[PDB]
Amino acid sequence: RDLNDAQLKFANDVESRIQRRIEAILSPIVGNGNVHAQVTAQLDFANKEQTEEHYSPNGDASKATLRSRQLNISEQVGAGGPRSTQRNETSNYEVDRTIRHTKMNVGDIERLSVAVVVNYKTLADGKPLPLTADQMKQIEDLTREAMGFSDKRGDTLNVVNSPFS
Amino acid sequence: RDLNDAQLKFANDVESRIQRRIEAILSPIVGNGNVHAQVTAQLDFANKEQTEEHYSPNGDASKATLRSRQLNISEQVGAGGPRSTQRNETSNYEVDRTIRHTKMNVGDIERLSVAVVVNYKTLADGKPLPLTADQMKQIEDLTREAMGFSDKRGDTLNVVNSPFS
Amino acid sequence: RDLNDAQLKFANDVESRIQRRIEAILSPIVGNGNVHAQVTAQLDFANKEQTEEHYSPNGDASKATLRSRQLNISEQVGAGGPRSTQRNETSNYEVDRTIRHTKMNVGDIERLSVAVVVNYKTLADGKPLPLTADQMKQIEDLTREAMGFSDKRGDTLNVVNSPFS
Repeated sequence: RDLNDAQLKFANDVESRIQRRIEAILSPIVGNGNVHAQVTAQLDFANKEQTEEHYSPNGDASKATLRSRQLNISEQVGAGGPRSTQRNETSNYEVDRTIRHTKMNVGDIERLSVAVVVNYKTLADGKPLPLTADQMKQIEDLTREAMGFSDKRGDTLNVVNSPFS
Repeated sequence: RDLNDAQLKFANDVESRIQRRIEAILSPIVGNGNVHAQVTAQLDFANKEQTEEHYSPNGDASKATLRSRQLNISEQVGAGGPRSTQRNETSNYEVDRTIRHTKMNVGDIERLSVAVVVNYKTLADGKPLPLTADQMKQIEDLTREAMGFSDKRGDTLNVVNSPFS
Repeated sequence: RDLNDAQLKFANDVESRIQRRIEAILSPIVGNGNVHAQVTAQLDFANKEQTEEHYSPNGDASKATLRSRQLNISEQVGAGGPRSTQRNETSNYEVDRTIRHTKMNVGDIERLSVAVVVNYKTLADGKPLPLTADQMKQIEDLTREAMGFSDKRGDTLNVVNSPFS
């Protein structure tokens, strides 16, 4: 089981780099040792390939390309009446064509979850007090930008403020 | 039975890493030695392959691509009446096509279950008392983010608060 | 897992170069050590190929090229009346054609996120005060130009002003 052992080490490095990035950005604002963050990562390890072929529509006559055409009219009016109208048409077309071949990578990030806790000092000498809502929102925005939120990917973030021991 | 012996070791490492992650995040809030967590993991070890082929629909004329077409009208009005309308049409199309080949990985996580117990101190010198509902909710959210909840996957979490010995 | 280890190092260099560029441009305005910035990057590592083939339309007669043509009129007026008009036409065309083959690069930037924090001095000796809106807008514009905003790509920027410790 050598493959699984190496895979676990790779996932540890991804989380380690993100963890210290959040610590570094928030360290000056709150303090050197008043922030803690833990990051868990889910990685895709499957091998995938994809081939796509697309054709541009040519229903409209203005945007159509023709290689050959045949077109015959027959029309006989009779009096003394009959009207034997007749029409035949054959058309050949040259169409646009696009092909993309994609071989995806192994080790991408599928989803991330980060939890951050901050301390209660709030004062030089008085009793600890909760932080302001605006400051909490600023901290949330900064850690969100640091970690790389993507709503469509499915990221989750949770930050709580509580006293330390 | 060398394969099964190595498989058991791999499952132990996955649970070990998750266990200390929950301990580290919750250690400052409650204390150094006032938290205990145990993690059990179910791993998929089957070999799977999959091939998918998809075609884009072309029922609508506006989004259709044509290589050739034949179309003949015949229409004879007679008087003295008969109306022998006739129509023939033959069409050929060029269709989009996409192929993905996927070879899945061995050793993924199918489901996780974690149980966490926290202590009763609640006071410097008085008798132990239960923790607050808000603090319990914060602890639950933090451990959920640390462990990586996924509702569709089937994860289960249970946290209880009780005295220690 | 040697490929993933090297990939992580490459992403670190991209963020490192951008980080010091923002620091250098904003250093004289605010101060030597009154600015902090952290950059996270998402890189595409997939292998992709694409082939495109396009044909210019030739529906209009003025912009059409002909290699051969056949065209026969028959028209019989009878009196004592019948009018047996008849028309046949066959046309061949020479069409324009363009082919581009593209092999994309590996390691491009898909999206960037930067968070910047600035300090409160605002005075030589008095209490710290918030910076002006115009100065904040100037700082935002300068860091945006330094980092390389692209609206269609999906870039995100967040700058907040708060006291330091």
